[PDB]
Amino acid sequence: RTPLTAAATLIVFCLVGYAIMQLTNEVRYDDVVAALAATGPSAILLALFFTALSFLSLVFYDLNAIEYIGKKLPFPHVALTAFSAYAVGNTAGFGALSGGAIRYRAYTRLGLSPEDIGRIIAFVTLSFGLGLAAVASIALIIIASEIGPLIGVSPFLLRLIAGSIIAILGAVMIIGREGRVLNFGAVAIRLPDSRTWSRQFLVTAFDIAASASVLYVLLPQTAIGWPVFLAVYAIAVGLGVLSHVPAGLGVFETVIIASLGSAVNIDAVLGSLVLYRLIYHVLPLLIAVLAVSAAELHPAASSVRRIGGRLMPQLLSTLALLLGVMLVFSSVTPTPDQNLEFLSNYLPLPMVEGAHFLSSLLGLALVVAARGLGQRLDGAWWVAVFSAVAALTLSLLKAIALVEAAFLAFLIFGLFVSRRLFTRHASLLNQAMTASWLMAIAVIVVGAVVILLFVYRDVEYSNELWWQFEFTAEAPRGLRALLGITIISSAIAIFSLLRPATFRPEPATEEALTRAVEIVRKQGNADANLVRMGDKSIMFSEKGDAFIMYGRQGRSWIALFDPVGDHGAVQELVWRFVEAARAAGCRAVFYQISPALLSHCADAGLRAFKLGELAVADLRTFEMKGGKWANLRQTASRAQRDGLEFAVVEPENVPDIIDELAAVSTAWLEHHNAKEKGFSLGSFDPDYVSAQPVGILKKDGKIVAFANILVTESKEEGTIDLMRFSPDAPKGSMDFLFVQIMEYLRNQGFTHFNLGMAPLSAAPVWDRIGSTVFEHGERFYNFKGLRAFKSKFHPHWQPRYLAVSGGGNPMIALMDATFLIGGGLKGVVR
Amino acid sequence: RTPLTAAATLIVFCLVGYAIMQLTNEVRYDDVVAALAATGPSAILLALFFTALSFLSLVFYDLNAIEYIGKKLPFPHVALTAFSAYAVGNTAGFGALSGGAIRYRAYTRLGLSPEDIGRIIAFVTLSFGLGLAAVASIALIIIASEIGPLIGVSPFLLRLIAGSIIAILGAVMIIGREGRVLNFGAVAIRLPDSRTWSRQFLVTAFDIAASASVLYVLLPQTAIGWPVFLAVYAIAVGLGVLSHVPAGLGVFETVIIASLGSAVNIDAVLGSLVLYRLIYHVLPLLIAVLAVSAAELHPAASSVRRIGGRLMPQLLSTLALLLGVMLVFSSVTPTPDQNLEFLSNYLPLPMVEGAHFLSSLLGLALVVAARGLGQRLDGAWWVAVFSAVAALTLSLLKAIALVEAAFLAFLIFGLFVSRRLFTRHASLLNQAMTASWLMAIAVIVVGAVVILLFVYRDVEYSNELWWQFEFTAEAPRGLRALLGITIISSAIAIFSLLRPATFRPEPATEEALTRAVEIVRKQGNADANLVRMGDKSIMFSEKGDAFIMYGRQGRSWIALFDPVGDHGAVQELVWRFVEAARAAGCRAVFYQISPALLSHCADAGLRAFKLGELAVADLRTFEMKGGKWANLRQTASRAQRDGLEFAVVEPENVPDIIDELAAVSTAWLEHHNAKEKGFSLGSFDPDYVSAQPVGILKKDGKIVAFANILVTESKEEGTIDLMRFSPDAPKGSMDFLFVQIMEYLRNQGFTHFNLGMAPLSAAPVWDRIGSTVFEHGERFYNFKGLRAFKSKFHPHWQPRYLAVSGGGNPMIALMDATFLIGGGLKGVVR
Ligand SMILES: CCCCCCCC/C=C/CCCCCCCC(=O)O[C@H](COC(=O)CCCCCCCCCCCCCCC)COP(=O)(O)OC[C@H](O)COC(=O)[C@@H](N)CCCCN
Ligand SMILES: CCCCCCCC/C=C/CCCCCCCC(=O)O[C@H](COC(=O)CCCCCCCCCCCCCCC)COP(=O)(O)OC[C@H](O)COC(=O)[C@@H](N)CCCCN
Ligand SMILES: CCCCCCCC/C=C/CCCCCCCC(=O)O[C@H](COC(=O)CCCCCCCCCCCCCCC)COP(=O)(O)OC[C@@H](O)CO
Ligand SMILES: CCCCCCCC/C=C/CCCCCCCC(=O)O[C@H](COC(=O)CCCCCCCCCCCCCCC)COP(=O)(O)OC[C@@H](O)CO
Repeated sequence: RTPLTAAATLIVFCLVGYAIMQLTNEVRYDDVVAALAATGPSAILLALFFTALSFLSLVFYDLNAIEYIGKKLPFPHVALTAFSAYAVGNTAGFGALSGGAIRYRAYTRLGLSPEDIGRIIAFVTLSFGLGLAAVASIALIIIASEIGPLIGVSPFLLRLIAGSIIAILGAVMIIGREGRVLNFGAVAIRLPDSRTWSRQFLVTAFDIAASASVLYVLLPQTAIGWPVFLAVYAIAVGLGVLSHVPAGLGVFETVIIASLGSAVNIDAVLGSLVLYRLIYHVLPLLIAVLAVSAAELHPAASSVRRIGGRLMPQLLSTLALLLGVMLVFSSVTPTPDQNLEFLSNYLPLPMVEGAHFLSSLLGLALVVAARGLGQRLDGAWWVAVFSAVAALTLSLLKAIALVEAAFLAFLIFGLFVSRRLFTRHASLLNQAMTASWLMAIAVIVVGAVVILLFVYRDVEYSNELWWQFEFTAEAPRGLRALLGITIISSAIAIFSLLRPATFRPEPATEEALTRAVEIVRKQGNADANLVRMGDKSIMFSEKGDAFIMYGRQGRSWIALFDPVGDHGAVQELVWRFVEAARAAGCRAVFYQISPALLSHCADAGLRAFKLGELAVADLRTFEMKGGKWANLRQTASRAQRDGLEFAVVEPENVPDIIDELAAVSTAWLEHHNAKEKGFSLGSFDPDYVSAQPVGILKKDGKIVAFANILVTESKEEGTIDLMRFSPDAPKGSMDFLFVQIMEYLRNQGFTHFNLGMAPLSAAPVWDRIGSTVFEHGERFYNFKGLRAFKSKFHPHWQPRYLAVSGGGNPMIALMDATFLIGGGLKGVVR
Repeated sequence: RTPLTAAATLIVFCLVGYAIMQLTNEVRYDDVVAALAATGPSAILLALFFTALSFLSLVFYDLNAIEYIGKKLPFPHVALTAFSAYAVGNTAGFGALSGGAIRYRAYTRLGLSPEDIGRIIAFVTLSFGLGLAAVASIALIIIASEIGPLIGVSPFLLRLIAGSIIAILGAVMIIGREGRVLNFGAVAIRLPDSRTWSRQFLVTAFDIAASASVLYVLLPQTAIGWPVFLAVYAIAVGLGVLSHVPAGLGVFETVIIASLGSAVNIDAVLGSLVLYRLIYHVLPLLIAVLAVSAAELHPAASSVRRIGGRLMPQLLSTLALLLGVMLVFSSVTPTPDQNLEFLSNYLPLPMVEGAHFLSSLLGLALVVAARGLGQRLDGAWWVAVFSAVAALTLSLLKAIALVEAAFLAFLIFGLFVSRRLFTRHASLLNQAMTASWLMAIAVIVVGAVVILLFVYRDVEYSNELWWQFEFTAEAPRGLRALLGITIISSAIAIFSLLRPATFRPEPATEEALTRAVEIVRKQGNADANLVRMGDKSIMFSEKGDAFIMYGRQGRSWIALFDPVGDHGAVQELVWRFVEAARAAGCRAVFYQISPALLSHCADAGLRAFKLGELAVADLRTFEMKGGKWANLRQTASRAQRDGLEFAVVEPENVPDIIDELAAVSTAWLEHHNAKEKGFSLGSFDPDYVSAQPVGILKKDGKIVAFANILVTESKEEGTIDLMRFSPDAPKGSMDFLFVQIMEYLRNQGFTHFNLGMAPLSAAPVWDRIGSTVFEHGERFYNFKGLRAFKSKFHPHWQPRYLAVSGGGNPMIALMDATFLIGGGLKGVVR
């Protein structure tokens, strides 16, 4: 579960913290600084070059995935999207700052379908996963004789564990030949063709080589050699990824330091590690921001503008989070003694103490503003701008910190250039925090503790340090800043955990229900009539000419069947639902949304998973006397041979047949050995059945079947909700009932008839959802005819999606939806 | 040219001989023997394993090529063919012992078309070529810092030359994207898709790794390391391939010894090199032979049998050539002193001297028998069997050489098991020798000189050595054997160069011409009537009911349009032509053969290149009054509007219109500004025109066009040879002439009409032929209508091929064919 996973990552981070403090026992901060200064222009330029090559390779990851799904897209646009996904992903990788999240947001604007985008994401991660495994294992079998003495392991046992991984990968590839599906439980993996996976391997290998080469050109030494370096680099990168620490922050450095810490000077390895994290992590993100900001300030400009407007908040969230990390770490790190005596000869002592504490606290403020910046909040924007401008001013006062001032100025440039993208008036503090963002805050605080304990390893701790206030008392100043961020972070965690949610949402007021029904009547969507059940909460647009109907179940808010009413109010209502859901500490879920609402949902930060398809029949060319629908015609005659009669009972006369309808309804319930549903399906509640016309089927002067008919005043679409038959209803009864309802609808002048949802009839490279959605579709979408039955009317198949807010697991949202339908709230009952 | 290339390879071999004798200045044969004995079972077993892996990889080369051409073939059969191609190819690679030659012979039986097989061969060689380049260059850029000090070159300049090759390969790949054709003169290269070339790269890389690993596990050392070893191995393998020495015999060992000869003991490197050549070269060939022989002695047995019966002579040619090399080298190598004193205590001195000299000479006899074994000669078989049985007996007498006896026994097993495959009674000595086989003999003799000079480096040369005869005088014995093989080899070269050819072949005797024409009349092929021209030599089958007609031009014998007559005599005649062509010192060429003769031609050792297609019209459903041929019908009416008249003049009345035909013929010649042709095309010779019926076209009571009609008594097919029009012949004249000839043929009861050759309307990965054939087709196949004109009659397009014996260049055969047609012999003229 989400909290258990995060706590495991934190335990791993704290152990690798113990390790790195042990491994760097005889290294001091000044050695590391001297090492950073020793690095030549040549080494830096080569590192920039290899960073560039890595990022070109990664673009090819995404182009390959698009060729595999067979959906050509423009290179400028793919390139920008992939660059943005890997910048953000390599630096962070927790919810909404993942590569997957960047890919879903960018590619929805480029017009890939949610399953397209889901398959792309499965391709790119499995590629990286099996590729990294392969590269590592192959390298380790080749250089076991060289890496063994380095790490103090038998070159025989390495060659065994290396070779064993090679065997298992080989076995997977051979068992998964010709798209055979390998099931590791709920996970179903189908690998691609040998040719696809061969080109991808070469790109994964190029990229891993280029990145390793970045770190290699930065480390001065002649004792390891690129092949051994590549193996250790690959294993470090893989272990970091498995650890689930953001960027593999300690895991990567610990694997590199342990591995190379016999051959190489650990101060030089640490210097190289600092620059590696600057050049490979911090720089491509700065560049992405600068590019998009310059665009918004040429065909190039145009391309960058359209993708960046979409991605700029996630880039700026990641930039804010990095500059927060920077401010916190700089708080626990020593300032040059040159700068302090300059500050000694001008400013007074109390200011340079204040400026320090405050800059530490503004870093934590920037990491909170980062989560907000992701949600495009205006408050988050203001907080972030104030924080950055104050930290710019303050950092020069506390250490003449020109490079920190420069980075903060880049952030203020980007924030001012794209102010328009942050218009959402949801509260930043009220929103709460997720386990992932508490874990990132926790690694930042433990990072700071490790950094202080490394930096001031020599200083002897006294209770006097806490109240020591001198122009050159950096250890005291640092200890105090750390206390600061610790207490404020503990506060944030405590608040997120104890957050109130004002119980559950309110039910459907009598006045409220009427207002929604009137909106339903003068718009096109017939299934919107399900608000009449009164089992769903209603929240209106500000002007009152649109609404969302929704349910409450555990930690999900689940909306039903798109926003309803005036098309102009949809954008606002989608955003308002997701924010209010967030405010109550619940994930937002839209159940069975159309392709028209996918774009608006993607902005709000929701991922859409195809549930099934509606069968919609064009009534304006539904020609029964035509050869195409001859059997539909034939079975009406068969119904006439069985002496079946059809009538539409208008609402005020429904009371006269309620008793007869009630008997048929329960006869059906026990015949199918089933209970009533809710939410997406109506249940036999007299007042609900009484509110709409009923199509009834009669044999020997007795009602044998019925269906409540859902219509609007616009005549754009009709549908049915309940449709039930007595056990004795003759064969063809549905054929007869459906054919007569559609002809009645056809002649009164309705344009379309909705036969309702049918489950799925292309598979991601790796999937955990397919099985889950399939077991749900059959459970709910087969009550009023099978897919084959609906196909006989030659309908348009439009897909419908489950859009879910939290990125944890699509399945958890559908399980809350399953109870809302299966059990759920009782609601209004007569 | 063929001789210049071979002489360049020999100069390279002699220089690398100087080098290897220099590099091994302080190494003695006993050190190398001690090294071979030091090798453990573990190292040998690992080497066998890596040999197995290499050979599995190479099978995937051929499967990949078949997928690229889109022609699925059974894995057992492909696997056996690829194994056989690489065994033979790695060991030899000169004409008929190349991988290409093994592929053309095996895949023709499996039913791939000659262009299929041509594209496969282009795929596999370019794959190996660019792959080896890539592997080498990539390895060299990665380990330049490690290989530099080893070879005494700047790791900077290596990284420059390595990187420059990488750049050029990269540039080729990028310019050749999307099947763009890159022309390096006559050579047109179109690379495959990124995905194909990516999977192939991974196989080439696996194979090169596995082979390198064979040599690596055999060399005892801890000072180089597998990556540096791989780079040096790849460069050695590439240089050997470029040198064109068989197996890269000295080039590979010299590159390996120079490279590793600072770090590794050269005696141990040389021991490792000996075993490498045993395990990677000699063993897979032994195994192939054993497998096929056991097959001919189960579904496995069946598969092996069908492919081996086809390939067994080329395997056994390669085995004989290796055992010849063995006997020669063993002659110049020392025998154990243990064995000689055993021979001292029993046999007398004169026998063990004789046995030595004779075994040397029988090795050279086996290398001559190898060329014969390739041609499936019975004489070659007998010679090879006698040689092997004598050398078995003799080797035990001269050195108790049990392992040599064993290898010779494998050869005698294989020869006896497949005696049936060697039935051709062509003379082995009369056949002569090619430049390639003289070059192989020359490297074998220089190999022997280098080996003797290395083995007896210490011995001080005297004229007394020549006549020293002692049980322990091995250096004398060796010197004498070397003199032996030198004089006998010089004799063979001298004979091959001075070989007589009894001038040129005889022309068509009056009696001979009649006998052929009578054969033509009672068979189906109408174009066989071209023998009547009397410009072509005729050679009959033994029973006299079939014949081949052919021409003589420079160093080619060119047959015309398949063997003619009784189907049963074709196999014998194809073989007889190729042998007699060989006897006269000329390449055999069949010009425009049908698919039915490709199999028989493939056995004889000819490679077929598609020239073009015949347009053959089914006259039994040629319905002019049908809607499908409405315009053909319309233009006959247009001809009637132009007042055109048609008649077939029977042969005895042709003299009455000769003068009128002669005027039309020359009027046509100058109008098209052209001269008469020969060989495949008739020319206006009165006696030739008089021998067959003439279709004539008349306007205003005057002949304006004519065509001689070629028929047989069987009514299976008709065609035309000359078809000529006066400059004033009205538009549609051909349409009219062709339509009337076919209707006349249709009603008299002929089943097919041959419209004649049309040039080509899928490209090898690399080709040198395409341009050449295209310039020839347009030059000769457009005299009696364009391709588009022939398509109007809706014909069957059957391809026709140029099958050429010598593997040097297809183009050289077509140039001799071009003169035979363009100029050629005058022939019989009236
Ligand atoms: C004595 C004992 C000896 C010890 C020695 C043993 C050696 C063992 C060797 C270990 C190698 C392990 C490799 C495992 C790889 C896991 C990766 C994976 O599953 O896919 C990643 C991460 O996926 C996960 O979430 C991990 C799930 C764990 C289950 C799988 C474990 C088995 C190994 C096979 C993997 C199969 C595929 C996984 C299923 C999806 C997803 O990729 P992302 O898009 O997240 O991309 C990653 C980042 O964008 C890049 O990474 C970074 O953070 C960058 N800093 C990297 C820098 C370079 C960028 N060019
Ligand atoms: C100071 C100076 C520093 C010096 C250092 C410089 C380093 C330079 C590096 C050199 C690498 C050169 C690589 C060139 C490769 C040429 C190969 C080629 O063209 O294709 C081979 C041979 O093709 C030829 O006939 C050679 C023609 C030369 C022109 C091309 C030269 C440019 C290089 C690019 C090549 C492009 C492709 C060539 C055009 C067709 C054909 O393959 P085969 O089927 O004959 O297969 C070969 C054998 O079956 C295997 O080889 C053996 O004999 C075995 N013993 C090998 C053992 C392992 C088997 N698994
Ligand atoms: C949850 C998300 C985490 C993602 C993190 C992943 C990536 C890791 C990068 C971190 C922050 C990058 C942004 C910062 C970039 C700016 C870097 C820069 O310019 O250097 C200094 C920044 O302050 C600083 O010393 C800050 C130093 C930042 C670099 C440290 C990288 C750490 C990795 C090394 C291995 C140890 C592992 C740590 C765990 C034990 C300024 O110098 P200046 O002249 O003004 O005066 C000296 C100074 O002491 C004044 O206070
Ligand atoms: C044109 C075509 C050329 C293709 C050639 C490419 C491949 C190269 C293999 C050659 C022949 C392979 C067949 C021979 C396999 C049999 C090998 C074997 O069993 O060993 C001995 C064979 O005799 C021998 O010493 C013969 C030795 C054969 C192995 C030598 C390989 C040479 C390569 C090493 C580097 C130098 C480069 C040479 C150029 C300077 C028998 O021992 P035995 O107990 O009976 O008593 C010792 C003896 O002195 C009795 O006379």
